[PDB]
Amino acid sequence: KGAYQDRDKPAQIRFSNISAAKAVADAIRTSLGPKGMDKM
Amino acid sequence: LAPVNIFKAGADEERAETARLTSFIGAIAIGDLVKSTLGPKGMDKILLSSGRDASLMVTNDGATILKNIGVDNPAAKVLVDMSRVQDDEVGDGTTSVTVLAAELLREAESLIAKKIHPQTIIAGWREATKAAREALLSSAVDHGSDEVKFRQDLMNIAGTTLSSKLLTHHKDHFTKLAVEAVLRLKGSGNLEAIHIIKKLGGSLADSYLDEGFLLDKKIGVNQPKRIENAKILIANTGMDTDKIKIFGSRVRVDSTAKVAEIEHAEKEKMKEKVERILKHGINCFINRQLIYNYPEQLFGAAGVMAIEHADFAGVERLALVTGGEIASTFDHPELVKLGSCKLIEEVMIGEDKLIHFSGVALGEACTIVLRGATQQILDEAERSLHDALCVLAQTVKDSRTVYGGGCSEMLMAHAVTQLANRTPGKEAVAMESYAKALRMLPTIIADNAGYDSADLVAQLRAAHSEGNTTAGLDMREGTIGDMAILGITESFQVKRQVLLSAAEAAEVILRVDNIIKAAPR
Amino acid sequence: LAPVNIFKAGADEERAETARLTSFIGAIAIGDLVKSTLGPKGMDKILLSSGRDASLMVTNDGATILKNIGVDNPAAKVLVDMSRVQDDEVGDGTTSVTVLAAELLREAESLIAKKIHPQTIIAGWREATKAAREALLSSAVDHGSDEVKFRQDLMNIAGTTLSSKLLTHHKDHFTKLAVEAVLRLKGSGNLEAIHIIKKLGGSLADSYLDEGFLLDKKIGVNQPKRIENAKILIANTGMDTDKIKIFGSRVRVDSTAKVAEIEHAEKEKMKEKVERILKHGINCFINRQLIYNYPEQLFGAAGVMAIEHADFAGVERLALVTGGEIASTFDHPELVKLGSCKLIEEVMIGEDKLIHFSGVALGEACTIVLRGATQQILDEAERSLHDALCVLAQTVKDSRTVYGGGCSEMLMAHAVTQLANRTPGKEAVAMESYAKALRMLPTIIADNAGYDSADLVAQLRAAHSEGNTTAGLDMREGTIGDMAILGITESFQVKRQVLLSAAEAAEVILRVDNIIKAAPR
Ligand SMILES: Nc1ncnc2c1ncn2[C@@H]1O[C@H](COP(=O)(O)OP(=O)(O)O)[C@@H](O)[C@H]1O
Ligand SMILES: Nc1ncnc2c1ncn2[C@@H]1O[C@H](COP(=O)(O)OP(=O)(O)O)[C@@H](O)[C@H]1O
Ligand SMILES: [Mg+2]
Ligand SMILES: [Mg+2]
Repeated sequence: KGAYQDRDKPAQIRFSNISAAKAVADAIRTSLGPKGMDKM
Repeated sequence: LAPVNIFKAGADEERAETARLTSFIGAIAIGDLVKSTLGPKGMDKILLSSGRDASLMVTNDGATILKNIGVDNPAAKVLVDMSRVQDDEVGDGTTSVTVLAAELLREAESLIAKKIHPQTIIAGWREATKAAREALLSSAVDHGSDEVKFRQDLMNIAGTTLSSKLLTHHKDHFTKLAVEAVLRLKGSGNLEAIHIIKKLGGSLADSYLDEGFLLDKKIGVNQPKRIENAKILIANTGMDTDKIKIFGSRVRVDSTAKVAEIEHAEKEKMKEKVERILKHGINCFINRQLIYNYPEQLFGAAGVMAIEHADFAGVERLALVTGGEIASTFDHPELVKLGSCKLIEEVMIGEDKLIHFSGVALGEACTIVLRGATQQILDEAERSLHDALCVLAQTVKDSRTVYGGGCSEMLMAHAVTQLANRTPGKEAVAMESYAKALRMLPTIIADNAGYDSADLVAQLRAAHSEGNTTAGLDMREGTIGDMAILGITESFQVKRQVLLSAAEAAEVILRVDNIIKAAPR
Repeated sequence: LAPVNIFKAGADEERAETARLTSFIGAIAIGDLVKSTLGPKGMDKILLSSGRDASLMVTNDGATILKNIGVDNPAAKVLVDMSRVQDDEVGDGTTSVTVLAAELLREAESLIAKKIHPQTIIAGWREATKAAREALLSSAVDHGSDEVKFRQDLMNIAGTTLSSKLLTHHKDHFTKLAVEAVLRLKGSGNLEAIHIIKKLGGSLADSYLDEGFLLDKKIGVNQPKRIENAKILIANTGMDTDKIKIFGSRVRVDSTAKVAEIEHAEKEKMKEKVERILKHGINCFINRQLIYNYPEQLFGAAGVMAIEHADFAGVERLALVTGGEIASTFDHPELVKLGSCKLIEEVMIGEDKLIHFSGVALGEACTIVLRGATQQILDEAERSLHDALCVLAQTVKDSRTVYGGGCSEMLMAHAVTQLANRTPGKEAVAMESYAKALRMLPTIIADNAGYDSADLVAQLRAAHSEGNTTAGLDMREGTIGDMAILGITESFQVKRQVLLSAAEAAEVILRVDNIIKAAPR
């Protein structure tokens, strides 16, 4: 019956931060495990 | 924003906060630009341009200024369109409705800033508008049978309409002139019959209303000037080179004698047509096309006045003033009929000569000669006269008047407050905001006048709550007086349309999000 | 303006309306930007740079944000300077005072828009501030005779200060650590004597408080690392080439043997000075300057630990902890007052070696080890600990606590309303605006918490008006609770300074109606 939200910038900032963290984790996912290669 | 590009280069998009902020800023700017010209003691503005032909106009109407400014904000464009629609509807209340819309949007801004759902505000505003439109119908005075009171009501309405512009100095005569010009229509709503002729010479005190009709045309050569007891006959034919045949007729002869005979036959046919035109027993011919040299001398040799250059508006005005019909062919003089006029002369107004038509029979149409020193003053006077005629026709077709000055707004605010004082929930904030926006109009009026606005508004509200549901605001001194004693009277349909348009604009702008702008060309 | 130009090319001049509108817009923007970090459940901010090698930091208080952003609006520059002054004074109330100033300016905007003289508004604001400060002085709790109650009040204040930052998860230990560190000063204003060493790595639970002292220096070579019992002595001399003088002496001889004899005499003098240094019977020498090779080997050959490279802050900390005296010359062993210690060793915290000092006699100062993940978290923890220590020292020097949370603001608003409900004139509008701002100050926190702000504000107002001057706001559930039972207690000096700074900023900004900008370089 209430609790209205009129702000959207923090949500977009958090979404962008989560996307950047996921991209970083996917980029560093290659060099992991005993069967991994090296980067140049 | 997402890192992946979606829109094209050169296209911005505002979400919820920035879009609403820009819309509210534009609405506040639009409401404040015209707020200076709202009260009866308002001033005028200057609307100069540079892209056209250095046009300079000075007016007091809000719709004209909003249309000549040329805004670019999307909400400002919607407000300008609403003002134009209102002006085309009745044309009497644009600044008031745009100020009400600006106040409603300003209240909705603070309501949204207080963490309130827009649906509740929309429902509350709809309920307040319904209560206002229900309580407004109960406070209306019906008239029609009593002509003595109807004439006084029309005079008071015309005076109240004219006192809100530049005609406050000559309201004592322009009101009577508009009243006399309205009664000449015999209940007809055709506003095109009233011709407005503006001239550069005298001041506003030299303006009057002709009891007959005037024309700014010239007559032929070797024709009688003043003709007493004439018969005007309006025609519609082509005397200048009568070649209406769309056939492929071409002269393929082999001698100049045949061409001369053909020319003589054409001249004889033209003479026979001219004689058949004058066969009706008339002495004042009027055509809608041009007249050459042969028909001119043919009409002048018999003593028949010929008038040239007449469009559809002039022909309709002459037919409404006299009584004749737009005849042609000229074969049956019994089914044509004529007019009635016993005084035809030419007068000199300033530096030009105009044909005067007096001694008419019917008189459905009339002309008004306006005199001024500046083109801007003449345009303002013409606009004020047109608005007065429009509001008079509207209040005549409505056949019911409502006491103006601010009593209707106070009654609507009191009804909205009484409705909100009985229902709980979050809808009481929207009704309170609507009541505040409705009561802010007398506050702005008193602030533009030059008196204490808060104290007068509080006194009027206390009087309306205690019983005095007919008082208003005295502008001649700055006190509280009865509206039925002074002579301030507005209308009902105009105020209803203003309130409906304001509510619709508020409800439309309230639910606005994601302003997607395309690439400009 | 006038056609004749007076100023130079590129110098603007805002009048009364434009400058006031710009200042109000800037204040509204500053308030909207700073209102996100006010309540205990606030968020953090990212302050990245583009010219200072991209400096990344995370802060919560508004003072650091206002100091790092740096705008060009003078209305915002005044608030930034006020926040910086308040941070240099007490350092606990910047967001609150800037929000109060923004609300006061927003109310003054609508007051000026209602055609009200600024002098009456200023007088009403001054009267409201006087009434609020009188009510705050009348409603105060003085605790100094009891020890357990004073300790409980200090712990509650520290917890309320730490809960507003990122220390709410480890408040069960950081509060006790701050309480133990404050009591070590023996009631002194030596806030700079508490060293805060931050080390990268580890969680927040490993941040333990050492009861002795820690030094990140290195001792000499060929010296014992751990000592069972020693007597630390602080000196202030130059062991690296003791010849720094203004004397323009030079060696003008004619033989290398003379230079060799001079060098041998200098070495013998240095050896005699070193022997006179150890004549006091000490074994832990600490010098604030540099130590070469000869004094190092002389101290190592006798079994005396020599520590070099010591700053003034470390020397003062060692003199305040060990109770030693900074001595020089080394000629009066009877008057030197050596230190005392029974535990000297070296620990391994992370990947560095630090000298561990324990078993001291006095111990006025103490070191705090901070362990975190990133540098921003460690910086935020250090800033929060410094603010907690500052507010604890302030409330200890004041020796009087006042219940905060939202009771003081409601009491001040009620007092202002009661004062306004007795005096007539136009001064009641400024007091009404002040009361509205005082009531809206906790509304921002109530909205940031995530509950119904209007209902809680109405309930608190009803409780304060019915006779209950002890109610407040509950953050653990969202209802109305007692402030004397939960433990929500702030300070009196901080609140008084915040209110006075807000009133001064409002009176300064409201008395400005002209902006004359010069030509930029
Ligand atoms: N002589 C008067 N006495 C009292 N009120 C007036 C008078 N003239 C105008 N008003 C008020 O001024 C308001 C604006 O009138 P007007 O200027 O004619 O319309 P608009 O502002 O839409 O152009 C009306 O609502 C009316 O109540
Ligand atoms: N546990 C708590 N319960 C209720 N209110 C609190 C609590 N902790 C802090 N506050 C509120 O937070 C405000 C101070 O927040 P903070 O941003 O740390 O400092 P500033 O006063 O500079 O804004 C105080 O006015 C206080 O009312
Ligand atoms: Mg009007
Ligand atoms: Mg604080």
